[PDB]
Amino acid sequence: AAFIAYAGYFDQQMRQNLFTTWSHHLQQANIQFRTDIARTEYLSNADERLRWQASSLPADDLCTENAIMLKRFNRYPLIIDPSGQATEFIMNEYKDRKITRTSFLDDAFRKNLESALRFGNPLLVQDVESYDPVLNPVLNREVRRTGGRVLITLGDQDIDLSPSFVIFLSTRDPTVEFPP
Amino acid sequence: VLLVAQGEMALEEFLKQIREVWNTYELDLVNYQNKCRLIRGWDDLFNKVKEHINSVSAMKLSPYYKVFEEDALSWEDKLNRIMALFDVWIDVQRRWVYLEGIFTGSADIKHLLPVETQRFQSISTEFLALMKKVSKSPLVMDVLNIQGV
Amino acid sequence: VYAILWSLSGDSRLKMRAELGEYIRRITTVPLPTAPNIPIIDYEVSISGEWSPWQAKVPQIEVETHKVAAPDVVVPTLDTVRHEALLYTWLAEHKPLVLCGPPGSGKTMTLFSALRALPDMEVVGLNFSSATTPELLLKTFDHYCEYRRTPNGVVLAPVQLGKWLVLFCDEINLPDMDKYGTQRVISFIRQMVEHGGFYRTSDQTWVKLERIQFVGACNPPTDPGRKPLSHRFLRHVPVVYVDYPGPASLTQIYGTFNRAMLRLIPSLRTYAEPLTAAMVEFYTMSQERFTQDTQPHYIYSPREMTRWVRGIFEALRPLETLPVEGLIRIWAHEALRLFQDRLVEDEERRWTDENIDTVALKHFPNIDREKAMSRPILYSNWLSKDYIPVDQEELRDYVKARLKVFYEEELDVPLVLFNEVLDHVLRIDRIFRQPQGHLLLIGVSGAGKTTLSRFVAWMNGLSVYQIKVHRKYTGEDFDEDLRTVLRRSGCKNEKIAFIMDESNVLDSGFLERMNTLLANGEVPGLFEGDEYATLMTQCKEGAQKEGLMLDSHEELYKWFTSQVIRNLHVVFTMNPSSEGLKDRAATSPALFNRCVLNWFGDWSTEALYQVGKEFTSKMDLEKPNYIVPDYMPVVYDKLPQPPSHREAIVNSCVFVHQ
Amino acid sequence: PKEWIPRPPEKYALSGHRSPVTRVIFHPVFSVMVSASEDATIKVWDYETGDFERTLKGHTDSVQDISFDHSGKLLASCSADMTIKLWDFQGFECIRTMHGHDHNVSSVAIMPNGDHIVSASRDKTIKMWEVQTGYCVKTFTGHREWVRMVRPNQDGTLIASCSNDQTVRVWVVATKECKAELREHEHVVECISWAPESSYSSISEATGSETKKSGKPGPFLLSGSRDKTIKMWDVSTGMCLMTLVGHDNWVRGVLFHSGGKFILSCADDKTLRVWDYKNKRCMKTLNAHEHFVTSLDFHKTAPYVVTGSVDQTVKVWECR
Ligand SMILES: Nc1ncnc2c1ncn2[C@@H]1O[C@H](COP(=O)(O)OP(=O)(O)OP(=O)(O)O)[C@@H](O)[C@H]1O
Ligand SMILES: Nc1ncnc2c1ncn2[C@@H]1O[C@H](COP(=O)(O)OP(=O)(O)O)[C@@H](O)[C@H]1O
Repeated sequence: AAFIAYAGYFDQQMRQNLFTTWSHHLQQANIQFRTDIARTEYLSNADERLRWQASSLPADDLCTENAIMLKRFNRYPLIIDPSGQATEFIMNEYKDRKITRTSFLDDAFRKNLESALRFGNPLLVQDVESYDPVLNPVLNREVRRTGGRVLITLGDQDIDLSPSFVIFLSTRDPTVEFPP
Repeated sequence: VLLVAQGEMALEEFLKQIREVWNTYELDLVNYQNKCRLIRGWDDLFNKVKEHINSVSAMKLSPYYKVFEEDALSWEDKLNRIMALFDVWIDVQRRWVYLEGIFTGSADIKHLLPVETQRFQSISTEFLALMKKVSKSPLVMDVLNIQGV
Repeated sequence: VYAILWSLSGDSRLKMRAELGEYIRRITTVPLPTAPNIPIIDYEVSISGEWSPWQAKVPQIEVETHKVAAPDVVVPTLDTVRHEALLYTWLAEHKPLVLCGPPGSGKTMTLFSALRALPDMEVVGLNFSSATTPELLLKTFDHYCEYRRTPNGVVLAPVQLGKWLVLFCDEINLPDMDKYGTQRVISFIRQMVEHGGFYRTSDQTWVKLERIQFVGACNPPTDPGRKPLSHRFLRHVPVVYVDYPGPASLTQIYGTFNRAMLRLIPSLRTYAEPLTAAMVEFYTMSQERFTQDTQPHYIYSPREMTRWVRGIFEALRPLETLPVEGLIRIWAHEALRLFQDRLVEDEERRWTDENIDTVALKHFPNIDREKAMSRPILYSNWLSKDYIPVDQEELRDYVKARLKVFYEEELDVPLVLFNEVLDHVLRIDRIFRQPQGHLLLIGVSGAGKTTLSRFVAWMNGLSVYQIKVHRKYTGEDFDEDLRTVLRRSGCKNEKIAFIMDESNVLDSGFLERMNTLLANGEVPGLFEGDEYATLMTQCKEGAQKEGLMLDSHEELYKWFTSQVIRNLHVVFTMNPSSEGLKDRAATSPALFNRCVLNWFGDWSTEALYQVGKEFTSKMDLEKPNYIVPDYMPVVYDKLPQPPSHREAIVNSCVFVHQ
Repeated sequence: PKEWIPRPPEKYALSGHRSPVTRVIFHPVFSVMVSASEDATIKVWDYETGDFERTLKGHTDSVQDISFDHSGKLLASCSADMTIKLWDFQGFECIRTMHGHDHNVSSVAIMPNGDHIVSASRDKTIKMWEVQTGYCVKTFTGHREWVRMVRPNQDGTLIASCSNDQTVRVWVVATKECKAELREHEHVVECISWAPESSYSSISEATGSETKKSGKPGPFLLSGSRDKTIKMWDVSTGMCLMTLVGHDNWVRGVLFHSGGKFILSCADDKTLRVWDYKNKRCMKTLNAHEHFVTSLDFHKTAPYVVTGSVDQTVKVWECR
């Protein structure tokens, strides 16, 4: 869990250094844990590995590590990939709920949000280097229910609940400074 | 059946919100040299019509949209008719304002082009009558309810 | 000699004033006062030829307890009487003025007092905005004067005969320049003062002012929001340097304030002078210790001391009887909440706590430390009506009960409570309870911002309201949103919360208008038109509801802005001092002084321990076969000994975050 | 009799509940007392001996309201699950349940005439209901926030309602609406009373009103705020003359005595204090329990009072 939620941004060397620091000091704290940990094999299975390899994805230690990171996310991620196949994967998988699109200069913001979450759909944004401010409250996934009408604070309009919703974000420039 | 009930409630809220927007939509009026009332917020009206049409078209693809299919079809037809009427009327207002500005500051234009001047005067009288009718009933539904509009 | 001093060092610092005075003494032949350890500026030229110090002219007044914290008439001190005299000398010749100095010195209050003490001059207070125009002055001239015709020419004169109408300029430097480095309003002022008139727009006819003057005041141009004034305008106006009052002025003024404050309790009148001495030496040592180089919000002014006096008086007003221990406990609480709440470093907070302890022991003898105060100094009006200290355990229990109520009321999200979050909640509560106190909560992302403020706003009856911004976001639409906000605040008499993040400050095109809103309530040039007419009719309808007859336009507008400044509360949330990308970069020190800064910081080790222990307690990870190590690497100094498996696990999680 | 004010301490304590108490009611026929709990349960206990008899559960959410009929043969209840349950006290069993609400119901009670039952919820909508049919026939709205408490007056032609928008509206129950507005309070309103039995003479004599033929000038009621203060509206425009201060926390309710001569109020300060309004001071302050008090109700015919707490403890004080 510490690796999944924490070491998603550091490179391989610093990530392994952090893991070895955690393991050594947790051993110093006298807590029972395995020594020969294979976290990638431990967090997934062969059928999903072959499914990933059949799908458009590379195959080495770091790529399968980030692949098992993508499978069990809790917050919606920001993938930094020169290839950019997460949009292909999400249109392959979640096409059953009529996914929609929203960006900066869309002439509908509150109307678009209320209609989209009203009849029910997932979302996906293209050209994610310029971030979408629509994604803030649904990114939070906060709940304010009025007795069957789920509403969040974005726009003067009201919304509903959609169960199928996955956000995949992209970044082509390897050297950018996102807002805090 | 909780998901089906939630979807039906969402569709009912969609229909209620669309009907409320149609009922509360009104045509803004702006004074034009104390002669008529040009429609204001044309870009806002066009954007609202496009947003409503896109929302209805995208909402006519869900699995639980068959409960209010007739209401959705009627709303889509009304939205399409209103959008076409607004698209015609925006061009009508722009061309009428252009013709009025062209023929107002020129006094010898009537002598140079008498048939064109008479046609422009007739079109201006028709536009003034239409503007008076729109000012009498500023509601969007009342304006669209005029026969032959 | 006196006027040469006040003309050649009249806008200079104190050390350079002393240097110019000693240079004048070196080169002069005029006799000068013989006292060596005093500057010449501290002396006065009376009607008689001989010198006489200003110290023999200052009174020692005693003000009522009704007006002890908001002295609209200022306490007459040496600087006050000196600047009053020079304002009189430069006002009797109709020359315009400008008073410059660091914020908090008292320039505007002394200017009001000195310019209102005489009945000849009528006062029209006016504030300059960034987007100000000469049309504002034209409107003021239309309202307060009239156009009369003489054979010599058109003359603008006040309606009140025999009264010299003085126009006020609260910020003569704040109007922004154009692309060509001029300010239109100050060029208009220069035209008036240099030609004796101007040209009317409607008639294109030359006019001539009869009984109009101008007076301005501003901050140094080195301030981020201030510009170098034009030399053509500056050729007329003299400049006066209003420095910070200094130790003698602070002791005199706030000894008078404490003498007028402590009249409620009759058995503590002997401690007023020790209290004055203790506060003034604590204030000056904190000012010497902390400067603006480490952080740009480390400004210390006597406005802090007046807020201190107001807080002490507000705490002591309901209480019938207090001991010296309770009095100095309230003093320490106000010192904490006005000084060490804004610090960034835990070392600095420890230094200030040790400073408070040292001040108390040095200037409050034969008083016990423990009975004098404790370490958890918390005051709240929730558990009890009276503003008496509440202890940590019962405070946490009451806040937990209110939080359980709040879970199913507005927001269903779990929260974990501890010492720092309780302190922050009480600080936020006291800032909302204080009228016009605008809160400015900054810290690391997360850490409870826009959650504690939302909770306190819900529990105090305020209606929360967030702000969203978009593309093609017209100033007209932002003014419409502000129309609804201002209507809800004033016309409907509903308190609102001005919650906004740094992401809503992407455009500086509306940043200046919330700056003027924080400055003086209302923002000029907003609502004009038929919407203006409808909102004034709504305002007069609300006036009928609240029970006053106001059919007059500008008085109705004044009542509206008074209601708004009464019931508008502001909370800012933004990251620490690393955001130089925006227009402010270093945000305005005037805005910092008007607001109050709370440093949230990051969660501490015990905070992480408790928020981890509370959340992990749902699962079962207890190991009865646990072995206690002979040397456990521990980061939480209050870990139970011997630690359990749950304690070891949460200590490991805290160490992972570290 | 008429001066039998409550006195400390309680003669009986009950700890058979598992959640906090919400409302306290009684019966007009027999000497049986009922209450509401936050765990979809109702507690029934006796006051002469202090022995519990039975419990009436069946709700789906926390019960937040309870009503008593003047005839003593009817009862009402409310819950956060948008359901109102009516039961018979003779058999201690439920009779019928009527839905219709859309949000969490705060309070619900039957009118003095018994023809229609008012309602209150977080959706700011009052829904009426029928007894024989069970279908909604009338409704009202207008509140800008959740309705706190609504109770009709003695005449039955006026109802006083308050919300969380710092505005309490008094409207005619029969046909009219929005008779007057009382927005002088600065905090959220929690509870308010309508009128006592022998209150007109007290208002005419003690308060600033006319003598003899006063003409019953509007409802004179206290409370309506939670910022440790109260506001009173007299007539027409609602002038403020009487303010009740002394509560250490938000107010919870207000009632009167059997003779209408003593004023008793409850709040969240974990203390039940009875203050004589003639002397404008507290007459006796007592600690109800170690936890915050949610509701209280003093018996009219019996010389005793009841109080509730969130610590699953109920105390019955003795009045002499
Ligand atoms: N001699 C004095 N007597 C009384 N109060 C004083 C004196 N000197 C300073 N003060 C106080 O110090 C503060 C001075 O702050 P400051 O001059 O910045 O504020 P201002 O007069 O409201 O306007 P501005 O911020 O434009 O200068 C005021 O709160 C004032 O009451
Ligand atoms: N003292 C606290 N204890 C537990 N959780 C907290 C605390 N303060 C904040 N949180 C959590 O932080 C989450 C996000 O709020 P936060 O990130 O602080 O807002 P902001 O991003 O404006 O700072 C909330 O869901 C809340 O549960």
